[PDB]
Amino acid sequence: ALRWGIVSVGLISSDFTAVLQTLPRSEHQVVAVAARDLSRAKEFAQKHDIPKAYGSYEELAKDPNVEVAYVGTQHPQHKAAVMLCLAAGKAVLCEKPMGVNAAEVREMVTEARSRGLFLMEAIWTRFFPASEALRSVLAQGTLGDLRVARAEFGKNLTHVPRAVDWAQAGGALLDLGIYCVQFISMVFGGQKPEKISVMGRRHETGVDDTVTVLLQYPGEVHGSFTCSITAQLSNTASVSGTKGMAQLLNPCWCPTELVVKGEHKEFLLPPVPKNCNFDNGAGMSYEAKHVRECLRKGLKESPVIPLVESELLADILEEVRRAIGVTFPQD
Amino acid sequence: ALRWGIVSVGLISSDFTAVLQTLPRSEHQVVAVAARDLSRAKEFAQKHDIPKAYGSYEELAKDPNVEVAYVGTQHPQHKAAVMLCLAAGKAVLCEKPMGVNAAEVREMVTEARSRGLFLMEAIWTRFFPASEALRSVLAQGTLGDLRVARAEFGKNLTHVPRAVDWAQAGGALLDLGIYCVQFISMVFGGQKPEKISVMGRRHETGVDDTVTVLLQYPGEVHGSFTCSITAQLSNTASVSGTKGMAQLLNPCWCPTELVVKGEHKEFLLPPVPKNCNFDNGAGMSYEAKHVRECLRKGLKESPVIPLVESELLADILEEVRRAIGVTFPQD
Repeated sequence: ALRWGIVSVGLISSDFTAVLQTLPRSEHQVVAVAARDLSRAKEFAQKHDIPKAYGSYEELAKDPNVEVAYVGTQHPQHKAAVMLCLAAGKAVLCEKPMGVNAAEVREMVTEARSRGLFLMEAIWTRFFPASEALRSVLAQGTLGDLRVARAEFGKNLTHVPRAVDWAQAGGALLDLGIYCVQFISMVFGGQKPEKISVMGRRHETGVDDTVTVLLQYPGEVHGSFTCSITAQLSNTASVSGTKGMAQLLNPCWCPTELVVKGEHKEFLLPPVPKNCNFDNGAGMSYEAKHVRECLRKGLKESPVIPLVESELLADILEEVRRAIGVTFPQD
Repeated sequence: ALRWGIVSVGLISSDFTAVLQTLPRSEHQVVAVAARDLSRAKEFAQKHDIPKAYGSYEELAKDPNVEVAYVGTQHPQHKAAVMLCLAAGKAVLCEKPMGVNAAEVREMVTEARSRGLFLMEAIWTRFFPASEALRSVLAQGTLGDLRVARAEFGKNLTHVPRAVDWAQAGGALLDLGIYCVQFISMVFGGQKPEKISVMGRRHETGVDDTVTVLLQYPGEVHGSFTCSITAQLSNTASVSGTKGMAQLLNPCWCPTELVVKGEHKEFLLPPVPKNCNFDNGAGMSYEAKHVRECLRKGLKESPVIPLVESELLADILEEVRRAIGVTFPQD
């Protein structure tokens, strides 16, 4: 079985652990958990039935029984935890955005490559059957010659402290725009944009509030997205060509409905777990199964979210964020 | 009754005439029609039951029985027909876009103002009960402090010769983007944008094919739109603020459904006429009734689409069109 170590005991780690514990026991095992103190770790390990608990991340990195570490820390804490795990010889699945700026992502990627270890950014959206079906639609040329892509993800998150916290690298772009950027990149084959134009405004807590981006892609096609931590948006994503449009319906970031040229297709989520911290949290199963498949095949990265693309997505996000003057100490 | 003269006998004039002839007979009368030849005019006048037909527009302009002229010619032919009618002392309702560039619109507006005559651009969308309801939502502050607006209008129109004809000033922006620009302008109070960013590509017939625009508006809000004459889009329009979103559903350019913070409201079209040349053509009744009301009140323009706004919308469209290098002889 693939032996998982869980880094941090917050909401996303709870969901991911719950998901892993629904999977075939011959395929996945959760063998260890770490928190920044023993008490928090022991409690999580008891609730989620994990045989080993640690009071530091370094201890989990050094556990010989752990094959892959899931890094579920807050945004600014990803890099050091990933670097620890890789230095200790673990494969790593790191929560999104992998780092808070392009330099952090380059550092993690360089480390994984130099050590010959698997690293993947947990962009779970890409593994949903609805997103895979969209990629097939594109490969088959069903929409004709492409023209434009569009994505939006906006919700009022002002009462989610983490989401609007400058110190935790929150804001529209790093919480929500990451899903828009990955979608547009996916539809246009992970290609580097030729030009980016940005408009947006800041929030009173120091983060970005609402941001729209226009991206020129090669071959005379372009994409745009809007993200917001104050304003509710349609939360759909679409791509259109000379023969028609395909859309991923709300919630686009964990989609179960694809519409192609007016035809609706539904892709049910796994039945468990129910009541996750996050919308459609059961859908994390898809990326967990993908990580196992990659490692079984001896891969050091995913062909679905390659490390060069994670670097490009971070380049884009940073460029956007700087275009409207939002800086982090890490920059 | 308000006495209408119809200029040109094409598809849009057919729809508008059909609509006028459903209205109270004490309120509207269609008294004359002109075409570029007598034969075409007589046939239209017979089909639509109009007592007088003319073989030139100048003849209709000079008809003392006509109070208001409807100018339904192709795009490049609007200006000369409007100028004729105004010179002869007629109020004018001119089809959209009023002119093919900002200079044409300025010329028509200056002429109407100097002669003290009513002129309005027939942006029929603005008079739909769904659009008026949206304006009320905005006036009441229901969406909170605004953040962003979005509109799209894309359909494959490559088999509608007029739509893609360079000589007739067709293309995505002048056929479809005009509806997106007017929507964004409406939601942001007809204010002049502070900055415009454009990406797009040309079509093989010499017109623009697909264009996306980002518009910075005053007070840290912005809008974007995408239009296309090849690619089908969602064809919805929305505005979002800190308390929620309002959307006009497809077809956004002649809308009958408004969704506000998840609550759906339907606004039925008038029952006749049926089978118009254009989608929801019965909805032209709203602008016809508005023109009568303005003239009864002695207005020389509409407060809903003032001439300064028609000039601004033309400024924007032209700027966009030039940003991607699409020029007309008239420029």
